Amino acid sequence: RLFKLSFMSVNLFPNINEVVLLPHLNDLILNSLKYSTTAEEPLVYFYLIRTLFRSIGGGRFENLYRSIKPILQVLLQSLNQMILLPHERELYVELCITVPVYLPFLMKPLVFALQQYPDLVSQGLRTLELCIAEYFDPIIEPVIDDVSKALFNLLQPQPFNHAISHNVVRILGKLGGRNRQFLKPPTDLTEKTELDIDAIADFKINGMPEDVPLSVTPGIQSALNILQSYKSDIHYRKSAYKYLTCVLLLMTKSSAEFPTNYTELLKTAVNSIKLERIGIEKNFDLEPTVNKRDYSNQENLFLRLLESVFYATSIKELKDDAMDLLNNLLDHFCLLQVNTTLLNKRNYNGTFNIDLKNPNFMLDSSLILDAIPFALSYYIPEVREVGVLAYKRIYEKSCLIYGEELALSHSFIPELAKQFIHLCYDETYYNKRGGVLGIKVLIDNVKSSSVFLKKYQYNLANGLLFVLKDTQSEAPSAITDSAEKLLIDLLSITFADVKEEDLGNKVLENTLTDIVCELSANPKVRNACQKSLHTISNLTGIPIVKLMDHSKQFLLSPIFAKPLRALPFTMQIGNVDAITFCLSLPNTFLTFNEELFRLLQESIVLADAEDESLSYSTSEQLVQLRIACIKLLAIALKNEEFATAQQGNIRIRILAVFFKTMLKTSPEIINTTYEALKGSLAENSKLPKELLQNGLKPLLMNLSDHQKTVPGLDALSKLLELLIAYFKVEIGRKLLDHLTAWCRVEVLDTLFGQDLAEQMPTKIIVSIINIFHLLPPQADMFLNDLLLKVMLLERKLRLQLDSPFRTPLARYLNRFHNPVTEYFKKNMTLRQLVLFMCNIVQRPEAKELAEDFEKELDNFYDFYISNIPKNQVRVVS
Amino acid sequence: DIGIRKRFMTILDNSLERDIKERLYYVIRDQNWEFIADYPWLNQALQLLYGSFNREKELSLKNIYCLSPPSILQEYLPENAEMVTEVNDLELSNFVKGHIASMQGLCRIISSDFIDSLIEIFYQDPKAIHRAWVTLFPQVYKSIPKNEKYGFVRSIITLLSKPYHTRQIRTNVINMLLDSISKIESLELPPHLVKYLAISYNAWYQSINILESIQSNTSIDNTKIIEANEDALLELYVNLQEEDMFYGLWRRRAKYTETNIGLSYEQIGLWDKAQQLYEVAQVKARSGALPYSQSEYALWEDNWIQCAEKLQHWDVLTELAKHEGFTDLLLECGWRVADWNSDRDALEQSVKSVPTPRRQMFKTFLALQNFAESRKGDQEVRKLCDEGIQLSLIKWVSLPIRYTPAHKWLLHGFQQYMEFLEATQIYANLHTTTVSKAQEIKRILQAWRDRLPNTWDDVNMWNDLVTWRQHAFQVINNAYLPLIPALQAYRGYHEIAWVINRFAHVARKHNMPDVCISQLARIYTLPNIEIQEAFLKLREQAKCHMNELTTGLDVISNTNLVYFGTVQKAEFFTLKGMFLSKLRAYEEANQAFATAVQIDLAKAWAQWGFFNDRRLSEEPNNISFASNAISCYLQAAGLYKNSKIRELLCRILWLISIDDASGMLTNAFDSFRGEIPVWYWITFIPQLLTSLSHKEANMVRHILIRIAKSYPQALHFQLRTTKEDFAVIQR
Amino acid sequence: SKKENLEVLCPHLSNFHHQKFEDIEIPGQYLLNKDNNVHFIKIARFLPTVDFVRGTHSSYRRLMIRGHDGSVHSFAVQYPAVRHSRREERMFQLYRLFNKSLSKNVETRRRSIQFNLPIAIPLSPQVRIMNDSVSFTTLHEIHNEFCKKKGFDPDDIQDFMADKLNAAHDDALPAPDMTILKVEIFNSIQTMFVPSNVLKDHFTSLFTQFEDFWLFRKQFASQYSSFVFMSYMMMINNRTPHKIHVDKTSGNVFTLEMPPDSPIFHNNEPVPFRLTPNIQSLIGDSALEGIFAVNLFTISRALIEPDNELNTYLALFIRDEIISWFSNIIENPQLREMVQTNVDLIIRKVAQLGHLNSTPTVTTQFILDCIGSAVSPRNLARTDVNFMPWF
Repeated sequence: RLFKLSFMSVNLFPNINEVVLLPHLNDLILNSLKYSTTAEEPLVYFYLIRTLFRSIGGGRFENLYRSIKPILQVLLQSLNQMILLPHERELYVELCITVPVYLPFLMKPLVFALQQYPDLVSQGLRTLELCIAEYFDPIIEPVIDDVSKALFNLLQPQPFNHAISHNVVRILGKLGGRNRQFLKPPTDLTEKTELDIDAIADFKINGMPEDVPLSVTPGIQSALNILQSYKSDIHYRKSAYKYLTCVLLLMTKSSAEFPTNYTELLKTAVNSIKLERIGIEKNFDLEPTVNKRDYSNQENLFLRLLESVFYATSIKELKDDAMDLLNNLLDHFCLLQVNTTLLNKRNYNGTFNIDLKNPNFMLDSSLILDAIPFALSYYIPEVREVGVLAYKRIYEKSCLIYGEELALSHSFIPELAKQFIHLCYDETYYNKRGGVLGIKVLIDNVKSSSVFLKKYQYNLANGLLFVLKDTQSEAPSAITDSAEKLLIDLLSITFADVKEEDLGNKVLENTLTDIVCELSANPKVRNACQKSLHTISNLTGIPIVKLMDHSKQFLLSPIFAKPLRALPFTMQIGNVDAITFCLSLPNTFLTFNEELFRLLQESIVLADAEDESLSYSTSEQLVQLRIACIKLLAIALKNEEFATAQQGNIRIRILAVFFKTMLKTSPEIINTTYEALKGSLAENSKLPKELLQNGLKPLLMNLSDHQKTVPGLDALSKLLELLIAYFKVEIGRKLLDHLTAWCRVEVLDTLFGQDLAEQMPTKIIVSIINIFHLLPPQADMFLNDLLLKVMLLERKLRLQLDSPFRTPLARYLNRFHNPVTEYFKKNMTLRQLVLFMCNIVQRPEAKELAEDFEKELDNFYDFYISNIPKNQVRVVS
Repeated sequence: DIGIRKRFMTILDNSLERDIKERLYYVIRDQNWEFIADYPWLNQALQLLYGSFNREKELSLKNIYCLSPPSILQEYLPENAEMVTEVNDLELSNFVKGHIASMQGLCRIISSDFIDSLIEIFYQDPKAIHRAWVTLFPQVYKSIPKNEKYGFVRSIITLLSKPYHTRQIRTNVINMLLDSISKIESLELPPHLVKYLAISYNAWYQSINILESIQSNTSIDNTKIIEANEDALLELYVNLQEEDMFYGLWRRRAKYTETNIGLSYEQIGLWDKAQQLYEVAQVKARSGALPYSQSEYALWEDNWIQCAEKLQHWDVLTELAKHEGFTDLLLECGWRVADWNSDRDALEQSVKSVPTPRRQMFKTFLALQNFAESRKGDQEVRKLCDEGIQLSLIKWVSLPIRYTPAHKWLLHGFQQYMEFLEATQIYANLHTTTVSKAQEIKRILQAWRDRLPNTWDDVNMWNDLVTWRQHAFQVINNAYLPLIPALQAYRGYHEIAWVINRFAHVARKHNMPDVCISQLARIYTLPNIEIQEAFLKLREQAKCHMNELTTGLDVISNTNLVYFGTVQKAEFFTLKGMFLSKLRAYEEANQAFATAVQIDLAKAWAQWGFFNDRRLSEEPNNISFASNAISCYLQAAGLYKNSKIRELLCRILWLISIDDASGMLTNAFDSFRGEIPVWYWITFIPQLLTSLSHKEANMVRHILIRIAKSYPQALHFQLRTTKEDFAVIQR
Repeated sequence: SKKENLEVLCPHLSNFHHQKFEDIEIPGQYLLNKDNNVHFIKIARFLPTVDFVRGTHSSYRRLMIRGHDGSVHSFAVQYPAVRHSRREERMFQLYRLFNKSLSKNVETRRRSIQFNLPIAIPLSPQVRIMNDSVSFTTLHEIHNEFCKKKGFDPDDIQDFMADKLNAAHDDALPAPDMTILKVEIFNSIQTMFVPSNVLKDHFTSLFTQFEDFWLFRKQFASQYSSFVFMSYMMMINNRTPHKIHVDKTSGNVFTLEMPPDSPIFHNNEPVPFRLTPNIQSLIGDSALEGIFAVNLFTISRALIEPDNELNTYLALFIRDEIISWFSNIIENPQLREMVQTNVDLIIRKVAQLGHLNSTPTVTTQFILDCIGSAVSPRNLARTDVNFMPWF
């Protein structure tokens, strides 16, 4: 509501600026989604964005969003499909509202929305209408079938809203030439699913000539519809259960006889399952038809008639009998599945292609087993929580009735495994997450008997492999977080026992080779790849030496086989970053990559202006590529003898590019480049050419005259960390008058009303005073010059109790502590300057200054008490 | 309230029999309450019918492709028999107790319990009930006695009659029963036209299934009943505007010979030929043919009306309408008459008299046309006249659910009603501002010049808008006509020529070109004699074009001007050459036709190529052939893109195929190397591979190089299938 | 089984599809001819749930593909076949090219003609990817399912049809050995084996609302119109219920597998076209007899109407098809002679269903009579039992 109150602001006085919002504006939503991607109840963060969108337009602030828009759009559309719940459809559908202009991508959900709610209907009605005196002619909009499907279904006269019709007419008749101009012969006949096709039961009545059969369960569509619906009467809900309670029961209740001499016979079958090579009878016998989709129709009933119940049990007020049935259902269905495994043992021990028996015409709980755990990848994660209790009570009863046999390994898992493997391969956000939680509860009761881990080795690794790879950025990272956590534990329990370079036979050899071949795609894929690599190398013996020796054979070719000027560098020099993740091992192909060096020289020497720079995503990748190139060039010089003596100082040419990185002027680039050149480069040599000079002197002329800015002053600041004697220390005192030149009182005249933070000279002045934090240590003239100019500004600012310079004071007294305490005792009279320190000393950066003044206090407590007869008014001061 | 609903119905439930055939009769007669606005208590009636259902608890059947056996497959693999005896692992024994005890408790199910369940389910379950009555209500008809069944069938048709009083009102109540009655396996003995009028009550198409079923169902009860059911369904398929059933059904229901022959002759659109065929059908219907029924007159009757309605001669149709016109006089009021009072008496007569919104549409129409004609007299009741659209909407939710072409008309008028009120302010402000504005009206005029229907839609429709357009264009003239002599549209509202020239292309298309003469005659007396309407009219007169061609030369000799563009006339000159070469006069025609394009600087140029190629088709000698082909493909290079230029290339490709090793024609092709064919030339490309493989790939190498250049990925996939096979067959 | 992990069965994602990129144009969505690829679709991400289904004659593997559009235009997979493909690719080109002109006319497009032959892309010289999606079945599936709705072994009919035929040779000595027996056997077929209206039966349970069966009536004429005009004008001869796939939600008809100058489908060895009676019993007695003739007549008139458009287009296909047939030998005039000789032959055969000249026949008689002639149970019994015409 604060933000909602904040939202109404520039609406309420549009003379009060949107320029107030304008810089924080386009920053906000992009971070908001970024935080929404990061959040742990993000629909809230989504809920703000609508409202913040919900009051704009007619105050011309279009041009700000003109970079931002497709990022929002493409993600929203991808979210829009992914929503898959309820309001988030409509909310994302309401988020289709935007400020005007273009894009058919917006046109895709419109018809999805223009009947997705009554609610939206007025809005998008304006949209296509306004989309229909200008270049609004060439509309090829072929979802026009479904657009026709909604729009004619929209028009309904009754008491419907008299305007709601009145738009719809003005819509439809506006294009009569386009009315049926692509209307189609109807192409959804679309009927007779087995959500419909019930059967009959031989009922009875008190007038009847015979046991007149009555068709049970026509209500299934509505019986599904009523129960899952929120607003049910509890009686109505209970009946929706109770009607379904007879129903899927009766799908096998008539077949639910309790066999008497089968418990020994299944124990005999347990001995017969303990037997193997159990050959079958001599049959080349017959077989009827199937048309097993009609059986799957009957299955998809019992699929849905079951998956309803788990999706009903987790709902409140009726879980009690539900789980009891569900326990009893598992009590029946698993036992029949064991008989079905024995039936699958009768349906086993085939030899070679001759014949078999294959009896027909029954049903079994195999798909019924296969369904509901694969249906645990749903919404309402209490149903996902009961899905944990499934595979628990499954593997409970699995070891209860067959133990830890390989026949017991045959009995339950591979059904649940391969589906969970295939579900891991699947392509929905909500579908994929249900596998991953399933993988964990699997991993508890499977690591004991890890022959399935021997079975699923290159399998389940490859399942993890795409899982981080393929899943899109719509998801919150918690699935990707739950990914690597089980996965490191997976590569743990895999590589927990074999720890030599000796047990390297087949499966882990194939698995690690994919892990090596994965190392090249997404940075989040790239990042935990090395983390899984350098840790798996760290334990179990064979380090990144041995493992990336196999990768050294694997990465000797594509480091030059898919060449540069193509093969996009982020993954590509990510492989060199993987070779930089192999550079901590001794052998990383640690010389002879002059093809990799010289092309990357041209990759950085590709100019950021008047060049391939006219074509936010291209900006982000050119940020990413230049950062990757600046890292890989710097690591190449930093690599052991790879470019330290190769061509002499390749680092200095990389420092020339690092100087060009300083002119590249991106702070996020400059922070990486400064910290790489500080924390990973060490060169102390000479570059006295104009390359140092045309960076050095024009940047100060850029700040003093061209006012350029916050990166530009920070470039020469980081140069002052780097280039020792960036000479003429008085140029900063000349910059100080130049800072005074840029801080004439016209900005103070501009300061009448406006926020001083928004004062870009004050934004310049903060950066200017940030620079003299690390001036050469003759900051004695700094004590004379700036402090007066700060106070003379501050009274001209009419400011108190809060400074722009809270840090530049804090660094300067830290660095200059001797003239600090000197001038402090030397300025022992005046209160205003004293308070300026008294605030700044409260600021905690300089800490030795405080104890120094704590020493000087008892000196000054005398010295002012000495100074007691001085003025009798300033004495009171 | 759940208890209040249940107990009040229970009081009705216990105070009843358990005798279904009585109770169904007690349902079918012995309460016939309306409860009309919501629902039936067919819910409660099925419960009342379940009052006679036994409260049993067995309820089984064997057809779900039933489940696993308890012990059969546990006794079907008999090899390795342990069969242990008092040596049970307790995990086997404890589990075997529980699920059998779980089998002992859980399977408790009754039929009356589910009957209780589905009832409260049906408390909020509409579509289940539509499933529900179709389930039970046929099976109740089994246990019924034959005599009372005939009485119940009367009682059911009487039960069809009693909500035929109750106006219950796309949600099915009757239709709920009706389709539940439709699959009752032919137990509806008279109700042929009874269903026919019942069809427009609500939900057409569920009924029409029952009707076409009886016409196949073999019953001789009357051949009249065979004829009657034939009549009623012949209405309903025509009632839903479905054409091919109607001209389909009667042509397979014919008696007279021209009746069969005319029916096909009309439905294809050969409307003039049907009229004479119906005429001799009528003269023979002045008959000795005794058994003629009301079809053969009335089918012949409105056929005369439709033939009158179609082309022209509306005055003679008004002469036909004089002693006639149930509303054809009001359709003759649709013929152009701006006499306000005479229509007003007609309108008030017409407004006195579920179809005909066109009544209320016309009632608005002249009243709108009058209100602005009193120049800025009114517009407010025209906004009240938008309520006519509000009634007009009630149609488009009555009968269909899909887009049955009932819509295809009902949209076309729903287009107009807005176009009227669109014009209304557009009229009044024009009356205001004339009392700049030439441009502002040129917006809404070009807009209504734009919003024009589909070019193959319906001849009646495209006429009816062309009518309503010019009537506004009259008032458009009628404001412009005094004001320019009042001052002294720079010169001439030439607007309706666009409605004229368009209908001309439509008339040549929809194939009755007599009205194309009738429209072109009306074009004569007009202002705006300057070049712009002249360039439209020469485009109109060429669209208006042996005896007809020599009159075109007679049109060439003295008519409008020779100051205008000669390319249009040279197109007529080469078409006169195309008429001249139609008489096989090749050389005089083509040289004029080559000169006609040479003055023009192209559809004639391709046609003159095509004529010279038709001359090449007649002349297998290459001399005419290579002369035509380089000219024609270059004329095809002159031909427009985004057309059937592809087939023009295709014959040219066939002609390049048809070269049969002539020689030197490709040098003519390479010199006349043409601009971009590629995206149009993209479809014949796999063929273009094989001939370039076969022979003479000179310009074909010139063609395909640029082709793969700007078309990757379509060149790629097939040729990767192809060229890898090609050299492997070559080697 | 029916499905397995497709691209997961590849480690391609880290060696070659570690260069998965470039988001290629939708496969063959330039073949459905238009001007230029304005907004032609781009394939984005292969679905992983591949399906492999096996029909009565063959097997098919299926591959969904949800693209940058985002809807599964699931092209299916055909294992390598023979130069019939190089023929059938050429033919499917040809009948496409007229279909836009079929839309160009008035009453065809006002009644929705739309010839509708599907797309199919070969990618290797080996492998052929047809654009076959789910839920489009063919009749022999139903025809066996009809027999297997019962216990009726269709071979047991085929043996019994063969049984009485050799029994005709034995007891007495008739001269119309085929004719009396096929009159007897088709009756005996309609006695004990497949009667008609099985086709009416199965498809009536197929939709759920009868207006959709009434819809399913309306389409199933309109496609099966075009099979006839495809049959006669190509002079196709072999039609079998495992060669006409029908669209069980839309209603189209997908038909695969389709001197005297080596007449390779030039003359037709039995006279009529396909009008099978169980299919006729589902055809809807009035309305298909109402529509389909009116359909083919409209097809007859409008397509033949414009200037040489049949001809120059047939100049493409026929001059090709003969050069294929003679290679199955060439000549510079004799081909062009046999071109124009056959070109006149088909165009006159096109005009055989042409018109009535001055005396008004009610229909196109050669349509109207052959409507009876294909309906005629003699000429229907006259052909072989290959086409399962007992059904």
